[PDB]
Amino acid sequence: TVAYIAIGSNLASPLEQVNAALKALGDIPESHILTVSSFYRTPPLGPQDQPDYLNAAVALETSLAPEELLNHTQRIELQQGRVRKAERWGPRTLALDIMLFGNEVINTERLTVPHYDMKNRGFMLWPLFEIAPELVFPDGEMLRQILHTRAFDKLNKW
Ligand SMILES: [Cl-]
Repeated sequence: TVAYIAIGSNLASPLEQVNAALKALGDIPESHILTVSSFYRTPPLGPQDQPDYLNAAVALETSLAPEELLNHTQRIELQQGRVRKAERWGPRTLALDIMLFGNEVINTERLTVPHYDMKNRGFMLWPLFEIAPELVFPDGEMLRQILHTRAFDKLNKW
């Protein structure tokens, strides 16, 4: 099954973090990376005196069950990133999100796929569109139609 995974880092110096994350994704058993999007840049949320986000999408071929893949993305998040000590409930430094898992729809305590908000997020949709322009969501909606109708601004490359 092809899983699509979003990578997002908010480190002031995110490159090695993202490259290490890609290495780790490629080390996941029963899986291999099919392709990786370009690296994109998005602005911080709220105050602008914060670091930009580095965003990318990864297509991963896997024979793991969705929850098993989640185990690995969670592990990689723990091993390669951290919480902010002042805002521990907040976002981690490295985020790996399973955007799509084949054509599967999943709604469990641990896992919701497709990612619940991805259709509203250009920073997820554009890198995905670079590596899977013909993608159709499980509900039948076309990625091309979402980007076109909703008129997202494009993202700058990292
Ligand atoms: Cl869907």
